[PDB]
Parts: sequence; C-alpha cells; structure tokens
Amino acid sequence: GRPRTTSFAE
Amino acid sequence: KVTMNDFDYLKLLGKGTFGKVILVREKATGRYYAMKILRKEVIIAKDEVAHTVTESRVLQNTRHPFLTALKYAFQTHDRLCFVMEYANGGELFFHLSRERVFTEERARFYGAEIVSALEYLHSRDVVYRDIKLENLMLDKDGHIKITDFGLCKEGISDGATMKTFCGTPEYLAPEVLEDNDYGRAVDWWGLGVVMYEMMCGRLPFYNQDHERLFELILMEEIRFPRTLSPEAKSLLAGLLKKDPKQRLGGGPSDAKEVMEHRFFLSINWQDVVQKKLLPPFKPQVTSEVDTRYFDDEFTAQSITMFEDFDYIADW
Ligand SMILES: O=S(=O)(NCCNCCOCc1ccc(Cl)cc1)c1cccc2cnccc12
Repeated sequence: GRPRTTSFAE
Repeated sequence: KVTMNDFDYLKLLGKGTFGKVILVREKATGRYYAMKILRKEVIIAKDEVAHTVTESRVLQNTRHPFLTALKYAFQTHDRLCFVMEYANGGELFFHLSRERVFTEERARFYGAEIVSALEYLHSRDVVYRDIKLENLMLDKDGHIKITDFGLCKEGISDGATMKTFCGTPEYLAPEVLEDNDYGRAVDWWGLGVVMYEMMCGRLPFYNQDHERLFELILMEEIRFPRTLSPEAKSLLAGLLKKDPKQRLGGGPSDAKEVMEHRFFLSINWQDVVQKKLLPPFKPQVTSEVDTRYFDDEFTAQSITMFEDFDYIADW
C-alpha cells in the first residue's frame, strides 16, 4: 500500500 | 459574488502544508462541492504564489471530463478559496491500497481516461508534471478526475522545454534527474508509473532514501510479473523507457503514440471523452456526505498579486 507521497519543487 | 458564509463546512477531505480541502454545501442550492482553502500569508512567505496562480489559471481555462472543474474562486484578506466539483470516490491511491492490484481491464479503463486528459492538456500547451495515484480521483460515476494543477507548466507546445526540478520523488522521470531541460514526455513516464502500480501492485522503483531512489530511476531496469500480458509488458516498457525520445508518447505525435499501442486496441478514443463506457467501479456511497472513500485520518478531524483569482464558472 506504500506510504503517501509528497509533491515538491526546488 | 461568493463568500465563505455562502457555504456549510462539513468534513475535512484532505490536507497538505499549503492548504486544506473541505466538503461543503452551498446553502442556497443544497449542492455539494470540495473547497480548497489556502492561507495567503503562508503562500506568500514560502514562495508558492506562482504555483497558486498557475493552479488558478489552469482551472479557469480548462474544461474536460477527466479534469477537476472549478465552480467558483474567491478570496478574503487572508484566504484564497477554490470551490471545485466534489469527487466522492476519493483517490485512486485509496482503492489500489485496498485491492492491492487492478485487473488489466480496469487499469486500461483508468489509463485511457488519463491519456485523454493528458492529450487535452498537451493540446492546450500544458504539461502536468505530477501524475500519481494521490492526484487521481474517482467521481460519483467512477470516472477519473485529475487534481493538483500547481506544478503545471503553461505555454509548452511541440518540443518546448522546462527547467524546474519538481514533481514527486517516486514518480520523477529519469530526464528530470539530469541537469538542464526536459520536455512534455515526462507526463508519459508518470502514466507509466501509475499503470505499473495498477497492474503490478507496487512502484517500479522504490527506496526510502531519495539518493538511492533516484539511482534506481536512472540506472535500474524494470521488472514484470511473469503472468502480465505481453501487451501490458509492452505498454509499461514503452512508457517507462528512460530516454524520453525512445519513450511511448515521446515522439512528435505525443499522445497519439500511446493511443495506438496494442494495449489500447479495444479502446474507442472518441467514446472515451464522451463517457459512453460503463466504468469498472461506481462509488457505493449512501448519501452526499458519505466520505467512506476518504481516510478516517482526515474525515474524523473537527473543523472550526491575486488580481485575476476570482472566478464564476459558465456552468
Ligand atoms: O486535495 S483533495 O482533497 N484530494 C486530492 C489529493 N491530492 C494530493 C495532495 O494531497 C495533500 C493535500 C491535500 C489538500 C491540499 Cl489543499 C493540499 C495538499 C481534492 C482536490 C481537488 C478536488 C477534490 C474533489 N473532491 C475531493 C477532494 C479533492
């Protein structure tokens, strides 16, 4: 079920 | 004009650093919507204004069955509010987590709707850049709705390129993990990862440490379950080609290449956008405020520069 992911920008 | 007091605030649906999404009822109509609320002071302080403006522009200027639609946008002295159509089926992430894996036919249905939405976005010179299970929802009839347009790039036609290092780590295309610029083919990589997850039950590449994760994406060959159909293997190998010029959808005809893949031989692409196909699953809610396809983590929680932001839809 994998961990929830997080969007990003650098 | 529309204000905060025009709505009842019922349940928390989702939450990030830069906002909350609440299930609301418009008092005067009894209609339900999902309201995304952002804090101006935080958005400004953390340099998220450009992303918020892009999100606003994309929502205001797109109209497609598989893109989340904006009903109203408004603001206060300290808040920005998007009132969007409510997708009662939750995130594809919810469903796949529960079921572990989809059939190839069910994956094909969702995949076709995603291809349609990406074709549409690319036709409007928009690159989405953040395809992932958490950004794909199911509406009340079981159709895909893409969400979270803050990382879109506008004004990208043909082979125009982009420079920002952004997306979601697990879903980053190999070219994005190299220096310099990349093109719209990153969206087909993203489709490949979600299709891989849907038919194989896991990410194609994963490590808790980003340095190792990025090494896998760049250097590691994907693997397939022995029993996956040859057409599914071929689709996934094509979408997850590391060289965007060799990738399915990476050529000059973009989405066309993907639509013509043998995996989608059974799909009538004109029927897709017209929603003629019965979806493989319909959210079985018992009322408009039934939030069973959202995590209890959120739904249990009690709830108590921007010149061209305001918007009222023509629908
Ligand atoms: O945000 S949602 O609640 N769910 C999509 C999740 N996208 C991934 C981001 O999740 C973290 C997050 C959640 C809310 C905000 Cl404001 C920031 C980060 C949502 C967005 C748009 C339309 C929706 C319609 N119905 C339900 C939920 C909707």
